[PDB]
This record gives sequence, structure tokens and C-alpha cells, in this order.
Amino acid sequence: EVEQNSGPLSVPEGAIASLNCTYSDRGSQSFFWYRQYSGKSPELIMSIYSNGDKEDGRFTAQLNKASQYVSLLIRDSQPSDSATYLCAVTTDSKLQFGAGTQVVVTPDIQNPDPAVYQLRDSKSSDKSVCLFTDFDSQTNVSQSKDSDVYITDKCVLDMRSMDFKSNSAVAWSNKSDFACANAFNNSIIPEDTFFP
Amino acid sequence: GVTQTPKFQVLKTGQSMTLQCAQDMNHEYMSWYRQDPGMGLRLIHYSVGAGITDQGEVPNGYNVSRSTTEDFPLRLLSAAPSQTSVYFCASRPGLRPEQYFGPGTRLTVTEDLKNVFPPEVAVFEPSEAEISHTQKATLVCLATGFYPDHVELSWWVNGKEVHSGVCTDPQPLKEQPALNDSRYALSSRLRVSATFWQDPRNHFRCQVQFYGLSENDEWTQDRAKPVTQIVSAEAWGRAD
Amino acid sequence: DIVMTQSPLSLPVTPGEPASISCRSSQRLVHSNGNTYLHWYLQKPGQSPRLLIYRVSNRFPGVPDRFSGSGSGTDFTLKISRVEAEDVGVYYCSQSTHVPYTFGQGTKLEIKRTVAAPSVFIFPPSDEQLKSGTASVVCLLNNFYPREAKVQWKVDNALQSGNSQESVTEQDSKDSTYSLSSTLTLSKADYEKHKVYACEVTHQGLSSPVTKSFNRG
Amino acid sequence: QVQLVQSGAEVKKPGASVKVSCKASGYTFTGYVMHWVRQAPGQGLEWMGFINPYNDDIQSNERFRGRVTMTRDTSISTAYMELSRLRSDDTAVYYCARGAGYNFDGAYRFFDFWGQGTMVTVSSASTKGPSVFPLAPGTAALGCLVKDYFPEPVTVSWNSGALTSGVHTFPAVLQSSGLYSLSSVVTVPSSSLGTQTYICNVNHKPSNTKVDKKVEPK
Ligand SMILES: [Cl-]
Ligand SMILES: [Cl-]
Ligand SMILES: [Zn+2]
Ligand SMILES: [Zn+2]
Ligand SMILES: [Zn+2]
Repeated sequence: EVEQNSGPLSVPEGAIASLNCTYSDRGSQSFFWYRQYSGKSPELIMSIYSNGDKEDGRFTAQLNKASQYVSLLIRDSQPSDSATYLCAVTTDSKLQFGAGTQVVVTPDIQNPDPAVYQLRDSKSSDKSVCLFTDFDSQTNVSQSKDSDVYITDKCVLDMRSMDFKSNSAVAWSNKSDFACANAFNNSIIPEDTFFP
Repeated sequence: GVTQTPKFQVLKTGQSMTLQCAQDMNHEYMSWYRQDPGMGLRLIHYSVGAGITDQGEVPNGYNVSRSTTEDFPLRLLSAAPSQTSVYFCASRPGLRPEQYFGPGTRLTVTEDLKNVFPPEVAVFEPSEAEISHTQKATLVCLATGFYPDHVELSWWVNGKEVHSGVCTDPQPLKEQPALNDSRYALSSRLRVSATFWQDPRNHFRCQVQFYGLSENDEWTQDRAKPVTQIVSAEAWGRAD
Repeated sequence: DIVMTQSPLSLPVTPGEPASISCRSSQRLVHSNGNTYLHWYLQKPGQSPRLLIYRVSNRFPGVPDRFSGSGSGTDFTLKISRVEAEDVGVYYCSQSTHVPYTFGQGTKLEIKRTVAAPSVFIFPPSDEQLKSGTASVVCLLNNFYPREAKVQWKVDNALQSGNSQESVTEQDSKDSTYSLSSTLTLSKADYEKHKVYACEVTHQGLSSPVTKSFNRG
Repeated sequence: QVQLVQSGAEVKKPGASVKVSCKASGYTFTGYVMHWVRQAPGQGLEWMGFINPYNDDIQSNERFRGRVTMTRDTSISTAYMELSRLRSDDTAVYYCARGAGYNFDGAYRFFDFWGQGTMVTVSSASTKGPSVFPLAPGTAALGCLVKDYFPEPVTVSWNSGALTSGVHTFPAVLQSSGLYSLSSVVTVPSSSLGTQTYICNVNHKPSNTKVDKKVEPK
């Protein structure tokens, strides 16, 4: 058996993401960390075989065979690092994987300007979506309470050329009652959210 | 290194399917896993060398074959809804103890193919208030009413695929969350300077590759056969 | 209403041979959506109809590719490449473009086979029926062809009339034969006045009438 | 496994009403439309109307407008067809037929699955259950005589459906008393009369008659 630290970890950008893993087989000799993006495949990011630390870029894996413990620290965390991290343990040349640990690295929004904008379909002005954008990582978006109202979770875009990052959530609905002013009514929205 | 075909597959209950796997690193050890939300990686079957196969943790309903060292196919004997999962192939040298995974195969087994629907795709043009307030312009793309959840969404600017300034939801929404055969919705955003959006020479396209039925499949519905296809929506830049 | 007419209304065919059923409508059946809702259903004996061809020429999954359909305007055809014994039944063409949906009269496909004589069996009444005051004697003619058969009942050599009824099954899907059951009904008091009960059968497969009989009453 | 199970046979006096039920299984009921098609004895097929159980949308044959009512109960996946002011020429087998088109698709105009039909007789005569008598036996023939019942039909099976090869169930004959009578026979290997038990399962739903009759050689 291989056990990992539970639930999703929320790490602010710049901070250290701390991943733990404990294995049962004391005769284990090889230890691994895999990174898995959502909808993608597991990718080997680190290997360690003897007690001590092993660094590679922003990763530091640590092994303590005596306490049957393996760890991975992600230094200077970037929203890029948001993925599930799997621990894998073996004895010789089966590989036993843990359930994984989801890691969410929230971006550092230094200049928030929260707002809900209305965007119209390029083919039909009758159809629209509501875009809640430019809010800081301290605001969480609540899922849709109404069956005919659709709200997506906050998502981080990065305009790499300008070194600019921004959060946004999308809401939409065919309901005649639906308006962008009421769209994110189930979330704790900043009091100064701009509603053009 | 490790190759897997197909990337996506929709199956009808009772059908048979073989997921292909091939590595070229001359590895002796090959294995198949399935990945499910509540219980992670579960080993199905594994092969220690050419001609040797062994049951893993969850072997029931699957067969494997190892005639050559390069290929290790996974055969689904008779598809069942419980076989809806992501399947991963993996090669290890077996002589360095490191294992490398294949890209994965998203598989959905449905009671019947009338459930499969291609997405409808729409591009929502940037808001004038956003443009003036921020000096940036966000395009939104929406893919709706698709089943199964086997879609790939890309953004294309002036004929070139773009990644900067984009973020697509990691998981789609369920349109009818209480249903098992519910169709899905997916959103994506592409942010660009106001000046880039204001140039009418710039063309923006949101492309959704959907994986569904094959041209060989039978179909009795009036609507078009929901085959594997690209569904796309576009928007041109506008000085306004 | 749209009138659906089929030709022929009865169709005798030998297995291996092709067959065609024509269907004509009083109006054209192209809907405003462009589709033509003309279909073919087969109702086998004692069963619900079953869809074969939908929208003129499309074969329903699971239907053998020996079935195919064609047509346009007001003239439509269903073709069987090589007729099989299992294709016996009634074929209907149906219209679904305009409400109300209408069907043709039906075409009975009959399969021709070699002459088969009946296997003749007799059954005296049960003792439980005799306790009730009635006597039914049953004569079974099993798996014969053609359908034409004569069954005569004789009690003590006297030819009977008016005290018997019979029914024949539909043509069998496997061997293409018919079967016949005939009941002679007498009161228990009359049953007990006679000794010889006989049913005599004449059929093309028999070169001489076959008599099945028993003694007692 | 898609299945449409209809309610049992009924006899209704002229002027009375009949409500045939049709319960769906093995699919999402609200996803497909349900049509009603009738067939009178030795006659062709007649479409009566449909109901879309999703939105209660109905369509009707003018011939039955004012007498026909089509309703649904999504909680028990059942569609109903009620026919009022019953006449003799209303005696028929009534089928529910599933439209082939899922989720509003136009294929609903052609039918993929049908129920087993509900036989409805319009008559002022009384229901009477049948009596079942054995027709005691290279091959031997044995059977059951299902006598004096009203109205049609009766179903017959052998060994609860385990014996089907050689079984001939004949069309019923209307006797001079106005009561039907039918036989069911099976030809079996003569060398099995002492080893295999032969039972006929007769069912007359109009009178809730369910008889299992052991048929043994004399
Ligand atoms: Cl006797
Ligand atoms: Cl009729
Ligand atoms: Zn006499
Ligand atoms: Zn006499
Ligand atoms: Zn009217």
C-alpha cells in the first residue's frame, strides 16, 4: 500500500506546495513522483533511491526509508503546477501508486478590477454569456443552484507576452429571468464588482 | 516512446474493442491500467516479456496479448457500462526501474448510440465595457450538448493554433446533472489586447474536435449520424 | 386521408425465388423537411408487426440484406432477393408523412413447398370431461401441405354432420406446413351408446384415405 | 432490454369505455413517443394517435376524435389509451408502438418496438373461464383442450415455456353456445412418455383463470 496526503491543496503563487507519501513495504528500494494534468497522462517528474534530498529545478524530493516516507516540495509555485501528483513505490526491476494529491496554485492578482461583462454570440445578438473576470484568488465561484443556469468554475489565463494573469468564470442560460446582474448571485462577490 | 490508439472511443454495450499499445524503447515489461475517480490507477494485466501475460488487480472482462516486444493490445471482450474509464498503457525496462505511461484512451460504453450528440459551438465577442475599462478583449467559446465527453478544444488566431491567453475548463459541466447519459457543456476564454481585437484583419476561430461514431455504424435517426468531426465557430476583429 | 394500395394481395413463392410487393399512394409522401416517410412492416402469424424498411429504402438494423425497398412519387416496391421459409406473413406498406398515418391492405406471402401428407392422431374424451356430461373427440392432422384437407367423422360407421368444428394453423416458418385440429362434440349419454369413433382424412399426400380410430363409449 | 408490456384482455359492453395501459422498460420513457395502432380480427392495421410523454403533445386520427384520450404517467413509465362509446366494430387487438426517434428526432414517424397487444371484445355477453382437459398420448402426440370460454383470447405454453419445438396451438372455434374452444398439441419422442412430465399452462386473463394441467399417458 501507498498512501498520500488527502484533498486538494490550495497553494498561493510563489509559496511551496508540500506533498507527502507513506508506503507499507519496508523492502521498497525505488520511489517516484508523477505529475498528471487534468485529462492528460501521468508523467514521471522525479526519482529517488537513497535517504536524503534530491533537487531538480523547483522540485525537491526527500526520502526517509527508516520512517517509510517520501515527499515532494514544489518551490516558487506557479499556476502551471496545478495538477495531480502521484507517488509510486517499488522493490525491484510491482509498481504501487497512491491515489494522488490534487494541487491548485492560485495566481497572485496584485491589481484586481472585478467585473461582470456581457458577451454576445458572433452569429446572434440574442444569445449571450456573462463573464465574471479580473477578481483576485480570494473569491470562489459557487456552482449553479438553478437547473437551467450554467456556471463554470474560475479559470486562470496567462497573457505570457505581457506577464499578465487573470481569473474568470462563465455563466449562461436560456431562462427569460436570467441577467448578468443575477448570474453570480450564489457566489461571495467583491462589493466593488463593476456591472457595466 | 509509448503510443496508444485510439485516443477516444465510444462503444455500445456488448461490443468488442482492442486498444492498441506500442513502445519502441525495447522494454520487456508492459502493463495496462484503468483510472477511475474514487480509486486511482488499478492494474488490469501485465506482461513481463514476449509471450508472457499475467492478470493484474482488475483482469475481469479484459484479455491481453504479447506476441512481439513492441505491441501489447488490450481487448475488451464484451463492453459494459462499468468499463467507462480512462485506460493507460505503461512500459518499464524490466532488466532502470522507471515506468513511462502512454497518452491514454478515454472510453465510454453506452446502452445505445442514440445518446451520442456532437457539440454545438459558438464564439461570444468581447464586451465594449471590458475593452474601454481594461484595454483587453476576452472572447468566450462555448461547446454544448455533446455526448460522450470526448472533445478537444483549441483556439486559432490567423490560422495558427494559439495557447497564450487561453484557459479552457478542466472538466465539462453536466447539462442534466441527475442523469447518467447527460450531455455536457464546456467553456473556453481567449484574452487579447484591445488593439489586437480592433484590427479587422485578425480572424479568431474556436475549434472543437469531437469523437463519436464511425461512417460504418448503423443509424436510424433523421438527424445526421454523430460521427467524429470538427465543429467550429469564428469571429473577426472589429474597429468599433 | 392518403389511400395506400398494395399489389398483389396474396403472393405464392418458392424459396430461392425473388419476390416483389408494390405499394401505391393516393398522394406524394415527401414531407416539408425533405424526407419521405414510407415504410414496410411484416406481421408474422400471432405476432406484432416488425419494421423492415423505413423511409423508402433504408433497412432497419438486424433485418437481412435480402430485404430492400425502392420508389418515389406515388409508386414504391419492397423486394426480397431470395425468399426464405421464415418470410411467411403479411407485409404492409405505411405512410407517416401526413396525419393520419395510413397502411396498405396487406400482402400475404405464402411459400410453396413439396406435398407433405399429414400425420393423423385421435384422442378420446378425458374422464374429467365425461364426469361433466359432454364428450369431445379430437382428430389432429399434423404438418401437411397443401392446406386443403377433408376430415370426416364416423361413429359406429355412421358419417356425422353438424356436430364437429375445425381450425387450421397458419403456415409454419420452418417447414412451411399447415396443421389441423377437429373436435366432434357429443353428449356423454350419446357417447356411451357407441363403440367405434373414427376420423377419416383425405389429402393430396395420401393416395388413399387414412382412418384413425378407437373403441369405447 | 426494451420491453412494452400491455394490460390484459377485456370484454366491454357496447356504450362502455376501455383504458389500455402500456408499461415501458429498458429505456428512458420520456425520450420516445408512443403510438396506438389497432387491428380487428383478420383485418389490417389502423393508426389511432400518439402521445409524447415528455411534453404531453398528442396527435390523433380524426376517426377517433371525440372518443379517444391518450394520457401518460411518467412516475410508472405507462402510457394509456382510452376509447369511449364502444361499438361492435371496435373489437380489435390494440397495440402500443414506440416511435423510433429519440429526444424529438423525426424518426418517431416509424416504429421500432411494439407491445403484445390487448384484445378488446365489444359484447353484452358474460365472461366465462375455460375448462382444461388433457388430450392424453416413433413419436407421440399429446395436448390440452381448453373448452367453453368467453371472450378471446387464451394463451397456452408447455412446461412454463421450456417446450416449444413441436407445439401447435390452434385458432379458437366459436361454438353454437357462443363460447370459444381451442386445442394445443405437441409431438414428442414416444420413448419419453415415462421419463418427461408434460404440463400445459393455460391463461384466460379476462376471468383471471390460470390453470396448469398435467397431461399423462393412459
Ligand atoms: Cl376409450
Ligand atoms: Cl382494422
Ligand atoms: Zn350419432
Ligand atoms: Zn347416437
Ligand atoms: Zn375533427
